[PDB]
Amino acid sequence: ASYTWTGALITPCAAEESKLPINALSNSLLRHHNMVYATTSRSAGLRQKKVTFDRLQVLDDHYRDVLKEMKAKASTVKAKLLSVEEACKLTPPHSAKSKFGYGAKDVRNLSSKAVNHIHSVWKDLLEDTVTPIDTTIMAKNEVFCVQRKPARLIVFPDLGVRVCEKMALYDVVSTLPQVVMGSSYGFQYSPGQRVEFLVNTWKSKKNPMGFSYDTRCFDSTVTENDIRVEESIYQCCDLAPEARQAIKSLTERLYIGGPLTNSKGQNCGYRRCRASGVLTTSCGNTLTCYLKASAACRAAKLQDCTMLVNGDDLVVICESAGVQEDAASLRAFTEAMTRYSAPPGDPPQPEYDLELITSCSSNVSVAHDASGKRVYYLTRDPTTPLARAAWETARHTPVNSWLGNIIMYAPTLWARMILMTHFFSILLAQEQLEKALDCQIYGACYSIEPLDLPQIIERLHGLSAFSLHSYSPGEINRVASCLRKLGVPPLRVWRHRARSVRARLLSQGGRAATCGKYLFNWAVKTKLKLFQGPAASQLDLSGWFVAGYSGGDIYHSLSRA
Ligand SMILES: O=C(O)c1sc(-c2ccccc2)cc1N1C(=O)CC[C@@H]1C1CCCCC1
Repeated sequence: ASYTWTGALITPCAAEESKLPINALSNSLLRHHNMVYATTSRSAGLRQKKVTFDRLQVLDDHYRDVLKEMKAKASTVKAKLLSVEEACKLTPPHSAKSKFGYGAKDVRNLSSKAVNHIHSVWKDLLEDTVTPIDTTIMAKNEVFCVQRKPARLIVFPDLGVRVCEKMALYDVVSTLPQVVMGSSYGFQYSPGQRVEFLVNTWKSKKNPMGFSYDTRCFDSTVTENDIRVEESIYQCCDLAPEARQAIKSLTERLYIGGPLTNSKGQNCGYRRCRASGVLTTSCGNTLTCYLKASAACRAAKLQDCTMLVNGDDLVVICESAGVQEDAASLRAFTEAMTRYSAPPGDPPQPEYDLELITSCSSNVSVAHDASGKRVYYLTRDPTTPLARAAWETARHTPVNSWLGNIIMYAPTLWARMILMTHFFSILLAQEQLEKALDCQIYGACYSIEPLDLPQIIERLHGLSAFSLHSYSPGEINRVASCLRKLGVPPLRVWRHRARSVRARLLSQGGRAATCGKYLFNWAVKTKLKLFQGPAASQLDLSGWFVAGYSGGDIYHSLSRA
Protein backbone atom coordinates (compact mmCIF):
# COMPACT_ATOMS: atom_id res chain seq x y z
CA ALA A 1 0.00 0.00 0.00
CA SER A 2 1.41 3.38 -1.19
CA TYR A 3 0.15 5.07 2.02
CA THR A 4 -1.61 4.23 5.34
CA TRP A 5 -3.23 6.99 7.48
CA THR A 6 -3.74 7.44 11.29
CA GLY A 7 -6.67 9.83 10.82
CA ALA A 8 -4.63 12.92 11.94
CA LEU A 9 -5.14 15.85 9.51
CA ILE A 10 -2.52 17.30 7.11
CA THR A 11 -2.04 20.65 8.83
CA PRO A 12 -0.89 24.08 7.53
CA CYS A 13 2.12 25.72 9.26
CA ALA A 14 0.71 29.26 8.55
CA ALA A 15 -2.46 31.01 7.27
CA GLU A 16 -3.15 29.90 3.72
CA GLU A 17 -4.23 32.40 0.99
CA SER A 18 -6.82 30.73 -1.28
CA LYS A 19 -7.95 33.66 -3.52
CA LEU A 20 -5.98 36.24 -5.57
CA PRO A 21 -5.35 39.58 -3.74
CA ILE A 22 -6.64 42.53 -5.92
CA ASN A 23 -3.93 45.17 -6.64
CA ALA A 24 -3.64 48.30 -8.85
CA LEU A 25 -0.83 46.52 -10.83
CA SER A 26 -2.33 42.99 -10.71
CA ASN A 27 -5.47 44.27 -12.56
CA SER A 28 -3.18 45.67 -15.37
CA LEU A 29 -2.21 41.97 -15.99
CA LEU A 30 -5.70 40.36 -15.61
CA ARG A 31 -9.23 41.66 -14.71
CA HIS A 32 -10.93 38.28 -13.93
CA HIS A 33 -9.21 37.66 -10.54
CA ASN A 34 -12.03 35.14 -9.52
CA MET A 35 -10.55 32.65 -12.03
CA VAL A 36 -7.32 32.58 -9.97
CA TYR A 37 -7.09 30.30 -6.88
CA ALA A 38 -4.29 28.70 -4.76
CA THR A 39 -4.42 25.17 -3.35
CA THR A 40 -4.64 24.76 0.48
CA SER A 41 -4.50 21.96 3.16
CA ARG A 42 -8.37 21.95 3.11
CA SER A 43 -8.19 19.74 -0.04
CA ALA A 44 -5.47 17.36 1.31
CA GLY A 45 -8.12 14.64 2.02
CA LEU A 46 -9.18 14.67 -1.65
CA ARG A 47 -5.52 14.14 -2.70
CA GLN A 48 -4.98 11.38 -0.01
CA LYS A 49 -7.89 9.35 -1.48
CA LYS A 50 -6.21 9.53 -4.96
CA VAL A 51 -2.62 8.74 -3.88
CA THR A 52 -3.65 5.78 -1.58
CA PHE A 53 -3.81 2.30 -3.18
CA ASP A 54 -2.30 -1.20 -3.41
CA ARG A 55 0.25 -1.78 -6.18
CA LEU A 56 0.41 -4.82 -8.43
CA GLN A 57 3.83 -5.23 -10.09
CA VAL A 58 4.87 -8.10 -12.43
CA LEU A 59 8.47 -7.89 -13.73
CA ASP A 60 9.62 -9.83 -16.77
CA ASP A 61 12.57 -10.54 -19.02
CA HIS A 62 12.04 -7.22 -20.96
CA TYR A 63 12.29 -5.17 -17.68
CA ARG A 64 15.34 -7.29 -16.68
CA ASP A 65 17.09 -6.90 -20.09
CA VAL A 66 16.70 -3.12 -19.88
CA LEU A 67 17.76 -3.04 -16.18
CA LYS A 68 21.02 -4.98 -16.95
CA GLU A 69 21.79 -2.57 -19.87
CA MET A 70 21.25 0.45 -17.54
CA LYS A 71 23.40 -1.18 -14.85
CA ALA A 72 26.19 -1.65 -17.45
CA LYS A 73 26.21 2.08 -18.31
CA ALA A 74 25.96 2.97 -14.58
CA SER A 75 29.21 0.99 -13.91
CA THR A 76 31.18 3.61 -16.03
CA VAL A 77 30.32 6.43 -13.58
CA LYS A 78 32.65 7.58 -10.80
CA ALA A 79 30.96 9.78 -8.18
CA LYS A 80 32.58 11.57 -5.24
CA LEU A 81 31.20 12.57 -1.83
CA LEU A 82 30.64 16.30 -1.27
CA SER A 83 32.25 17.99 1.79
CA VAL A 84 29.85 19.25 4.56
CA GLU A 85 30.76 22.74 3.11
CA GLU A 86 30.13 21.86 -0.59
CA ALA A 87 26.69 20.46 0.47
CA CYS A 88 25.95 23.50 2.73
CA LYS A 89 26.55 25.87 -0.19
CA LEU A 90 23.94 23.88 -2.23
CA THR A 91 21.15 24.71 0.27
CA PRO A 92 18.58 27.36 -0.85
CA PRO A 93 18.68 30.36 1.62
CA HIS A 94 14.91 29.98 2.27
CA SER A 95 14.98 26.19 2.78
CA ALA A 96 12.91 24.85 5.75
CA LYS A 97 14.72 25.24 9.14
CA SER A 98 15.92 22.14 11.06
CA LYS A 99 13.91 20.92 14.14
CA PHE A 100 17.36 20.83 15.87
CA GLY A 101 17.68 24.62 16.38
CA TYR A 102 19.20 25.95 13.11
CA GLY A 103 18.11 27.04 9.61
CA ALA A 104 19.25 27.52 5.97
CA LYS A 105 21.27 30.72 6.77
CA ASP A 106 23.13 28.86 9.61
CA VAL A 107 23.80 25.88 7.24
CA ARG A 108 24.96 28.28 4.41
CA ASN A 109 27.26 30.18 6.90
CA LEU A 110 28.77 26.89 8.25
CA SER A 111 27.65 27.53 11.85
CA SER A 112 29.11 25.07 14.39
CA LYS A 113 25.52 24.26 15.57
CA ALA A 114 24.50 23.23 12.00
CA VAL A 115 27.81 21.55 10.91
CA ASN A 116 28.13 19.48 14.16
CA HIS A 117 24.53 18.24 13.85
CA ILE A 118 25.18 17.50 10.11
CA HIS A 119 28.24 15.40 11.19
CA SER A 120 26.05 13.51 13.70
CA VAL A 121 23.22 12.80 11.18
CA TRP A 122 25.93 11.44 8.83
CA LYS A 123 27.60 9.25 11.52
CA ASP A 124 24.15 7.75 12.35
CA LEU A 125 23.50 6.90 8.60
CA LEU A 126 26.81 4.98 8.65
CA GLU A 127 26.04 3.18 11.95
CA ASP A 128 22.30 2.48 11.52
CA THR A 129 21.04 1.30 8.10
CA VAL A 130 17.52 0.31 9.38
CA THR A 131 15.52 2.79 11.55
CA PRO A 132 13.00 4.75 9.35
CA ILE A 133 13.87 8.47 9.26
CA ASP A 134 11.17 11.01 10.03
CA THR A 135 9.45 13.04 7.23
CA THR A 136 6.96 15.97 7.19
CA ILE A 137 3.75 15.79 5.12
CA MET A 138 2.46 19.17 3.76
CA ALA A 139 -0.08 20.32 1.20
CA LYS A 140 1.54 22.45 -1.59
CA ASN A 141 0.24 26.01 -2.08
CA GLU A 142 0.23 26.24 -5.89
CA VAL A 143 -1.61 28.86 -7.93
CA PHE A 144 -3.94 27.86 -10.81
CA CYS A 145 -6.85 29.01 -12.93
CA VAL A 146 -10.40 27.49 -12.75
CA GLN A 147 -11.81 25.37 -15.66
CA ARG A 148 -11.31 23.00 -8.38
CA LYS A 149 -7.96 21.02 -8.13
CA PRO A 150 -6.78 19.36 -4.83
CA ALA A 151 -3.46 20.36 -3.15
CA ARG A 152 -0.52 18.15 -4.21
CA LEU A 153 1.38 16.77 -1.21
CA ILE A 154 5.07 17.27 -0.28
CA VAL A 155 7.07 14.73 1.88
CA PHE A 156 10.60 15.73 3.06
CA PRO A 157 13.18 14.90 5.78
CA ASP A 158 14.79 17.43 8.19
CA LEU A 159 17.44 19.96 6.96
CA GLY A 160 20.25 17.86 8.55
CA VAL A 161 19.27 14.78 6.43
CA ARG A 162 18.84 16.94 3.30
CA VAL A 163 22.51 18.15 3.53
CA CYS A 164 23.53 14.49 4.11
CA GLU A 165 21.60 13.46 0.96
CA LYS A 166 23.62 16.08 -1.05
CA MET A 167 26.92 14.70 0.41
CA ALA A 168 26.06 11.04 -0.47
CA LEU A 169 24.21 11.51 -3.82
CA TYR A 170 24.64 15.05 -5.41
CA ASP A 171 27.36 13.78 -7.76
CA VAL A 172 25.32 10.65 -8.57
CA VAL A 173 21.97 12.44 -9.41
CA SER A 174 23.92 15.04 -11.52
CA THR A 175 26.07 12.58 -13.52
CA LEU A 176 24.42 9.14 -13.65
CA PRO A 177 21.08 9.65 -15.53
CA GLN A 178 22.64 11.05 -18.80
CA VAL A 179 25.27 8.26 -18.85
CA VAL A 180 22.59 5.55 -18.34
CA MET A 181 19.87 7.15 -20.53
CA GLY A 182 21.87 8.98 -23.19
CA SER A 183 19.79 11.21 -25.50
CA SER A 184 16.52 10.02 -23.74
CA TYR A 185 17.46 12.05 -20.60
CA GLY A 186 15.42 15.25 -20.98
CA PHE A 187 17.12 17.54 -18.47
CA GLN A 188 20.43 17.70 -20.49
CA TYR A 189 18.50 19.92 -22.97
CA SER A 190 17.62 23.63 -22.88
CA PRO A 191 14.10 24.25 -24.35
CA GLY A 192 15.71 24.77 -27.81
CA GLN A 193 17.80 21.59 -27.55
CA ARG A 194 14.66 19.63 -26.51
CA VAL A 195 12.81 20.96 -29.63
CA GLU A 196 15.90 20.13 -31.81
CA PHE A 197 15.87 16.56 -30.41
CA LEU A 198 12.05 16.20 -30.95
CA VAL A 199 11.98 17.71 -34.48
CA ASN A 200 15.06 15.70 -35.62
CA THR A 201 13.65 12.49 -34.07
CA TRP A 202 10.25 13.13 -35.80
CA LYS A 203 12.05 13.84 -39.18
CA SER A 204 14.16 10.59 -38.75
CA LYS A 205 11.07 8.30 -39.10
CA LYS A 206 9.70 7.15 -42.49
CA ASN A 207 6.14 7.42 -41.06
CA PRO A 208 6.20 9.22 -37.70
CA MET A 209 3.84 8.43 -34.82
CA GLY A 210 4.19 9.95 -31.38
CA PHE A 211 2.55 9.78 -27.96
CA SER A 212 2.78 11.06 -24.38
CA TYR A 213 2.18 8.67 -21.48
CA ASP A 214 0.61 10.09 -18.32
CA THR A 215 1.14 7.79 -15.33
CA ARG A 216 -1.62 8.27 -12.72
CA CYS A 217 0.09 9.41 -9.44
CA PHE A 218 3.64 8.31 -10.55
CA ASP A 219 5.07 8.80 -7.02
CA SER A 220 2.37 6.47 -5.63
CA THR A 221 2.98 3.87 -8.41
CA VAL A 222 6.73 3.74 -7.36
CA THR A 223 6.93 0.51 -5.26
CA GLU A 224 9.63 -0.31 -2.62
CA ASN A 225 11.26 -2.67 -5.19
CA ASP A 226 11.47 0.35 -7.59
CA ILE A 227 13.45 2.31 -4.93
CA ARG A 228 15.66 -0.79 -4.21
CA VAL A 229 16.21 -1.15 -8.03
CA GLU A 230 17.31 2.58 -8.29
CA GLU A 231 19.81 2.00 -5.38
CA SER A 232 21.19 -1.08 -7.18
CA ILE A 233 21.76 1.27 -10.18
CA TYR A 234 23.47 3.86 -7.86
CA GLN A 235 25.66 1.00 -6.35
CA CYS A 236 26.85 0.12 -9.88
CA CYS A 237 28.92 3.35 -9.78
CA ASP A 238 32.52 3.63 -8.69
CA LEU A 239 31.86 5.00 -5.15
CA ALA A 240 33.88 5.19 -1.89
CA PRO A 241 32.84 2.64 0.80
CA GLU A 242 31.46 5.56 2.90
CA ALA A 243 29.13 6.71 0.02
CA ARG A 244 27.95 3.10 -0.50
CA GLN A 245 26.96 2.80 3.22
CA ALA A 246 25.24 6.25 3.31
CA ILE A 247 23.39 5.40 0.02
CA LYS A 248 22.23 1.95 1.40
CA SER A 249 21.15 3.65 4.67
CA LEU A 250 19.36 6.63 2.97
CA THR A 251 17.50 4.01 0.86
CA GLU A 252 16.16 1.68 3.63
CA ARG A 253 15.66 4.44 6.16
CA LEU A 254 14.22 7.14 3.91
CA TYR A 255 13.69 6.48 0.23
CA ILE A 256 11.71 3.14 0.51
CA GLY A 257 9.39 4.79 3.11
CA GLY A 258 8.88 5.97 6.67
CA PRO A 259 6.54 7.75 9.12
CA LEU A 260 4.58 10.89 8.06
CA THR A 261 4.44 13.71 10.67
CA ASN A 262 2.22 16.80 10.19
CA SER A 263 3.25 20.43 11.02
CA LYS A 264 1.96 20.07 14.66
CA GLY A 265 4.08 16.92 15.30
CA GLN A 266 1.19 14.40 15.04
CA ASN A 267 1.80 11.03 13.27
CA CYS A 268 -0.22 11.12 9.97
CA GLY A 269 0.63 7.66 8.72
CA TYR A 270 3.29 5.68 6.79
CA ARG A 271 4.68 6.09 3.22
CA ARG A 272 5.78 3.04 1.11
CA CYS A 273 6.43 4.90 -2.18
CA ARG A 274 8.34 7.92 -3.56
CA ALA A 275 8.92 10.96 -1.30
CA SER A 276 8.44 14.07 -3.47
CA GLY A 277 10.98 16.16 -1.53
CA VAL A 278 14.20 14.14 -1.44
CA LEU A 279 17.35 14.66 -3.60
CA THR A 280 16.64 11.45 -5.61
CA THR A 281 12.99 12.26 -6.59
CA SER A 282 13.94 13.51 -10.12
CA CYS A 283 16.79 10.98 -10.82
CA GLY A 284 14.85 8.02 -9.35
CA ASN A 285 11.63 8.89 -11.23
CA THR A 286 13.55 9.45 -14.50
CA LEU A 287 15.41 6.13 -14.15
CA THR A 288 12.20 4.23 -13.11
CA CYS A 289 10.00 5.82 -15.87
CA TYR A 290 12.72 5.24 -18.57
CA LEU A 291 13.15 1.62 -17.29
CA LYS A 292 9.41 0.79 -17.35
CA ALA A 293 8.79 2.66 -20.69
CA SER A 294 11.84 1.07 -22.45
CA ALA A 295 10.78 -2.49 -21.45
CA ALA A 296 7.06 -1.77 -22.40
CA CYS A 297 8.36 -0.60 -25.84
CA ARG A 298 9.82 -4.10 -26.29
CA ALA A 299 6.69 -5.87 -24.88
CA ALA A 300 4.46 -3.72 -27.21
CA LYS A 301 6.93 -4.50 -30.11
CA LEU A 302 7.00 -0.74 -31.05
CA GLN A 303 9.09 -0.13 -34.19
CA ASP A 304 12.22 2.08 -33.91
CA CYS A 305 11.01 3.97 -30.84
CA THR A 306 12.76 6.92 -29.27
CA MET A 307 11.74 8.20 -25.87
CA LEU A 308 12.39 11.45 -23.96
CA VAL A 309 12.10 11.22 -20.12
CA ASN A 310 11.93 14.11 -17.51
CA GLY A 311 10.97 12.53 -14.17
CA ASP A 312 7.50 10.95 -14.49
CA ASP A 313 6.97 12.73 -17.85
CA LEU A 314 7.42 10.47 -20.88
CA VAL A 315 7.10 11.10 -24.68
CA VAL A 316 7.71 8.27 -27.27
CA ILE A 317 8.27 8.87 -31.05
CA CYS A 318 8.26 5.75 -33.32
CA GLU A 319 7.53 4.27 -36.82
CA SER A 320 3.73 4.15 -37.48
CA ALA A 321 2.33 0.82 -38.76
CA GLY A 322 -1.11 2.32 -39.64
CA VAL A 323 -3.80 3.77 -37.32
CA GLN A 324 -5.30 0.27 -36.45
CA GLU A 325 -1.85 -1.29 -35.67
CA ASP A 326 -0.79 1.85 -33.67
CA ALA A 327 -3.91 1.75 -31.41
CA ALA A 328 -3.28 -2.04 -30.73
CA SER A 329 0.52 -1.39 -30.16
CA LEU A 330 -0.45 1.35 -27.61
CA ARG A 331 -2.85 -1.06 -25.80
CA ALA A 332 0.19 -3.44 -25.53
CA PHE A 333 2.44 -0.62 -24.18
CA THR A 334 -0.27 0.50 -21.66
CA GLU A 335 -0.81 -3.18 -20.57
CA ALA A 336 3.01 -3.60 -20.00
CA MET A 337 3.28 -0.25 -18.12
CA THR A 338 0.29 -1.29 -15.92
CA ARG A 339 2.10 -4.60 -15.08
CA TYR A 340 5.25 -2.64 -14.12
CA SER A 341 3.02 -0.55 -11.77
CA ALA A 342 2.73 2.57 -13.98
CA PRO A 343 -0.98 2.53 -15.11
CA PRO A 344 -2.26 5.50 -17.16
CA GLY A 345 -4.01 8.58 -15.85
CA ASP A 346 -5.27 10.04 -19.14
CA PRO A 347 -5.08 6.96 -21.49
CA PRO A 348 -2.45 7.34 -24.27
CA GLN A 349 -3.32 7.59 -28.01
CA PRO A 350 -1.17 7.80 -31.20
CA GLU A 351 -0.71 11.26 -32.76
CA TYR A 352 0.51 12.17 -36.25
CA ASP A 353 1.40 15.89 -35.84
CA LEU A 354 4.25 16.83 -33.40
CA GLU A 355 2.56 20.21 -32.37
CA LEU A 356 -0.39 18.20 -30.97
CA ILE A 357 1.81 16.12 -28.61
CA THR A 358 2.09 17.69 -25.15
CA SER A 359 5.01 16.59 -22.92
CA CYS A 360 6.29 18.54 -19.87
CA SER A 361 3.10 20.67 -20.14
CA SER A 362 4.79 21.84 -23.45
CA ASN A 363 4.74 21.34 -27.22
CA VAL A 364 6.91 22.22 -30.21
CA SER A 365 5.36 25.03 -32.32
CA VAL A 366 6.56 26.97 -35.42
CA ALA A 367 7.27 30.70 -36.05
CA HIS A 368 9.35 32.70 -38.57
CA ASP A 369 12.49 34.72 -37.96
CA ALA A 370 13.58 38.12 -39.50
CA SER A 371 14.83 36.34 -42.73
CA GLY A 372 11.43 34.49 -42.97
CA LYS A 373 12.88 31.01 -42.15
CA ARG A 374 10.87 28.39 -40.13
CA VAL A 375 12.00 28.26 -36.41
CA TYR A 376 10.74 25.51 -34.05
CA TYR A 377 10.41 26.59 -30.44
CA LEU A 378 8.93 25.24 -27.20
CA THR A 379 5.65 26.63 -25.98
CA ARG A 380 2.87 25.75 -23.55
CA ASP A 381 -0.63 26.97 -22.63
CA PRO A 382 -0.09 30.38 -20.90
CA THR A 383 -2.98 30.10 -18.34
CA THR A 384 -0.93 28.73 -15.37
CA PRO A 385 2.17 30.94 -16.19
CA LEU A 386 -0.14 34.05 -16.36
CA ALA A 387 -2.22 33.22 -13.22
CA ARG A 388 1.05 32.68 -11.25
CA ALA A 389 2.42 35.99 -12.63
CA ALA A 390 -0.78 37.79 -11.40
CA TRP A 391 -0.28 36.25 -7.90
CA GLU A 392 3.45 37.26 -7.92
CA THR A 393 2.50 40.93 -8.83
CA ALA A 394 0.01 41.17 -5.88
CA ARG A 395 1.81 39.07 -3.21
CA HIS A 396 5.60 38.80 -2.66
CA THR A 397 7.05 35.28 -3.24
CA PRO A 398 10.55 33.75 -2.54
CA VAL A 399 10.70 32.04 -6.02
CA ASN A 400 9.59 34.13 -9.05
CA SER A 401 7.94 31.76 -11.60
CA TRP A 402 7.47 34.68 -14.11
CA LEU A 403 11.32 34.93 -14.58
CA GLY A 404 11.80 31.14 -15.02
CA ASN A 405 8.92 31.25 -17.57
CA ILE A 406 10.53 34.30 -19.42
CA ILE A 407 13.78 32.23 -19.53
CA MET A 408 12.21 28.86 -20.72
CA TYR A 409 9.51 30.33 -22.95
CA ALA A 410 11.35 33.45 -24.22
CA PRO A 411 10.55 32.84 -27.99
CA THR A 412 6.80 32.53 -27.23
CA LEU A 413 4.14 35.11 -28.06
CA TRP A 414 2.78 35.26 -24.50
CA ALA A 415 6.10 35.53 -22.52
CA ARG A 416 7.40 38.33 -24.83
CA MET A 417 4.18 40.35 -25.10
CA ILE A 418 2.88 39.99 -21.56
CA LEU A 419 5.52 38.76 -19.00
CA MET A 420 8.49 40.75 -20.32
CA THR A 421 6.45 44.01 -20.75
CA HIS A 422 4.62 43.68 -17.40
CA PHE A 423 7.61 42.90 -15.16
CA PHE A 424 10.14 45.25 -16.86
CA SER A 425 7.53 48.04 -16.39
CA ILE A 426 7.17 47.14 -12.62
CA LEU A 427 10.94 46.80 -12.09
CA LEU A 428 11.57 50.24 -13.78
CA ALA A 429 8.96 52.09 -11.64
CA GLN A 430 10.20 50.27 -8.43
CA GLU A 431 13.86 51.10 -9.39
CA GLN A 432 14.83 47.41 -8.95
CA LEU A 433 16.09 46.27 -12.41
CA GLU A 434 19.60 45.77 -10.86
CA LYS A 435 18.25 43.51 -8.04
CA ALA A 436 18.77 39.77 -8.59
CA LEU A 437 15.68 37.57 -8.31
CA ASP A 438 15.36 33.92 -7.18
CA CYS A 439 13.74 31.45 -9.63
CA GLN A 440 13.79 27.75 -10.65
CA ILE A 441 15.33 26.11 -13.75
CA TYR A 442 14.67 22.30 -13.80
CA GLY A 443 13.96 22.30 -10.04
CA ALA A 444 17.24 24.04 -9.00
CA CYS A 445 17.11 27.56 -7.55
CA TYR A 446 19.10 30.41 -9.17
CA SER A 447 19.65 34.08 -8.24
CA ILE A 448 19.32 35.81 -11.65
CA GLU A 449 19.80 39.56 -12.47
CA PRO A 450 16.93 40.61 -14.90
CA LEU A 451 19.32 43.02 -16.77
CA ASP A 452 21.13 39.87 -18.13
CA LEU A 453 18.02 38.48 -19.88
CA PRO A 454 19.01 39.45 -23.53
CA GLN A 455 22.30 37.48 -22.94
CA ILE A 456 20.49 34.48 -21.30
CA ILE A 457 17.75 34.33 -24.02
CA GLU A 458 20.41 34.61 -26.79
CA ARG A 459 22.49 31.67 -25.43
CA LEU A 460 19.59 29.25 -24.82
CA HIS A 461 17.29 30.26 -27.71
CA GLY A 462 19.31 32.08 -30.38
CA LEU A 463 19.08 35.58 -31.82
CA SER A 464 15.78 34.52 -33.59
CA ALA A 465 14.03 34.69 -30.12
CA PHE A 466 13.90 38.51 -30.54
CA SER A 467 12.50 38.45 -34.14
CA LEU A 468 9.92 35.63 -34.12
CA HIS A 469 6.67 36.53 -35.91
CA SER A 470 4.01 34.72 -38.04
CA TYR A 471 3.10 32.27 -35.31
CA SER A 472 0.90 29.20 -36.06
CA PRO A 473 -2.94 29.88 -35.86
CA GLY A 474 -3.34 27.10 -33.25
CA GLU A 475 -0.80 28.92 -31.01
CA ILE A 476 -2.52 32.31 -31.59
CA ASN A 477 -5.99 30.82 -30.85
CA ARG A 478 -4.76 29.22 -27.58
CA VAL A 479 -3.11 32.53 -26.44
CA ALA A 480 -6.08 34.71 -27.66
CA SER A 481 -8.57 32.35 -25.82
CA CYS A 482 -6.50 32.63 -22.62
CA LEU A 483 -6.47 36.50 -22.74
CA ARG A 484 -10.26 36.51 -23.28
CA LYS A 485 -10.67 33.87 -20.46
CA LEU A 486 -8.49 35.69 -17.84
CA GLY A 487 -9.24 39.31 -18.83
CA VAL A 488 -5.72 40.14 -20.11
CA PRO A 489 -5.42 43.36 -22.24
CA PRO A 490 -4.99 42.95 -26.05
CA LEU A 491 -1.81 43.28 -28.16
CA ARG A 492 -2.24 47.07 -28.63
CA VAL A 493 -2.23 47.81 -24.86
CA TRP A 494 0.96 45.67 -24.56
CA ARG A 495 2.72 47.37 -27.53
CA HIS A 496 2.17 50.83 -25.92
CA ARG A 497 3.33 49.50 -22.54
CA ALA A 498 6.38 47.89 -24.36
CA ARG A 499 7.29 51.03 -26.42
CA SER A 500 7.12 53.14 -23.25
CA VAL A 501 9.31 50.58 -21.28
CA ARG A 502 11.73 50.39 -24.25
CA ALA A 503 12.17 54.22 -24.44
CA ARG A 504 12.59 54.39 -20.60
CA LEU A 505 15.17 51.51 -20.70
CA LEU A 506 17.22 53.03 -23.64
CA SER A 507 17.44 56.39 -21.79
CA GLN A 508 19.27 54.48 -18.95
CA GLY A 509 22.14 53.09 -21.05
CA GLY A 510 24.03 49.89 -20.16
CA ARG A 511 22.33 46.51 -19.66
CA ALA A 512 19.00 48.44 -19.47
CA ALA A 513 19.45 49.83 -23.04
CA THR A 514 20.25 46.20 -24.20
CA CYS A 515 16.95 45.00 -22.67
CA GLY A 516 15.09 47.84 -24.50
CA LYS A 517 16.81 47.20 -27.87
CA TYR A 518 16.59 43.34 -27.78
CA LEU A 519 13.57 42.28 -25.69
CA PHE A 520 11.11 44.86 -27.07
CA ASN A 521 12.23 45.06 -30.76
CA TRP A 522 8.76 43.52 -31.63
CA ALA A 523 7.04 46.74 -30.27
CA VAL A 524 8.51 49.25 -32.75
CA LYS A 525 7.05 49.95 -36.25
CA THR A 526 10.20 48.85 -38.18
CA LYS A 527 12.48 46.47 -36.27
CA LEU A 528 16.15 47.33 -35.81
CA LYS A 529 18.82 44.99 -37.21
CA LEU A 530 20.18 42.78 -34.33
CA PHE A 531 23.53 40.96 -34.45
CA GLN A 532 24.78 37.93 -32.52
CA GLY A 533 27.75 37.71 -30.15
CA PRO A 534 28.66 38.05 -26.44
CA ALA A 535 27.80 40.81 -23.90
CA ALA A 536 30.38 42.98 -21.97
CA SER A 537 30.24 40.40 -19.07
CA GLN A 538 29.36 36.79 -20.06
CA LEU A 539 27.67 34.57 -17.30
CA ASP A 540 28.57 30.89 -16.73
CA LEU A 541 25.40 29.08 -18.07
CA SER A 542 27.01 25.53 -18.28
CA GLY A 543 25.54 24.21 -14.97
CA TRP A 544 22.04 24.96 -16.35
CA PHE A 545 20.51 21.98 -18.31
CA VAL A 546 22.73 19.24 -16.83
CA ALA A 547 20.17 17.54 -14.51
CA GLY A 548 16.69 17.84 -12.92
CA TYR A 549 16.42 18.61 -9.15
CA SER A 550 12.61 19.09 -8.50
CA GLY A 551 12.13 18.49 -4.75
CA GLY A 552 15.90 18.12 -4.29
CA ASP A 553 16.33 21.42 -2.30
CA ILE A 554 19.19 22.56 -4.68
CA TYR A 555 20.62 26.10 -5.00
CA HIS A 556 23.07 27.07 -7.77
CA SER A 557 25.35 30.15 -7.92
CA LEU A 558 26.34 32.19 -11.05
CA SER A 559 29.97 33.03 -12.07
CA ARG A 560 30.91 35.80 -14.61
CA ALA A 561 34.60 37.16 -14.56
O1 LIG B 1 3.48 37.79 -35.69
C1 LIG B 1 2.52 37.24 -35.16
O2 LIG B 1 2.14 35.98 -35.49
C2 LIG B 1 1.73 37.87 -34.07
S1 LIG B 1 0.30 37.01 -33.48
C3 LIG B 1 -0.04 38.22 -32.25
C4 LIG B 1 -1.13 38.13 -31.29
C5 LIG B 1 -2.12 37.11 -31.34
C6 LIG B 1 -3.18 37.07 -30.40
C7 LIG B 1 -3.23 38.02 -29.36
C8 LIG B 1 -2.25 39.03 -29.26
C9 LIG B 1 -1.20 39.07 -30.21
C10 LIG B 1 0.88 39.22 -32.33
C11 LIG B 1 1.88 39.03 -33.34
N1 LIG B 1 2.88 40.05 -33.48
C12 LIG B 1 2.81 41.15 -34.21
O3 LIG B 1 1.87 41.93 -34.23
C13 LIG B 1 4.18 41.33 -34.86
C14 LIG B 1 5.09 40.45 -33.98
C15 LIG B 1 4.15 40.26 -32.78
C16 LIG B 1 4.37 39.42 -31.51
C17 LIG B 1 5.80 38.84 -31.32
C18 LIG B 1 6.01 38.32 -29.90
C19 LIG B 1 5.80 39.47 -28.88
C20 LIG B 1 4.37 40.01 -28.94
C21 LIG B 1 3.97 40.40 -30.37
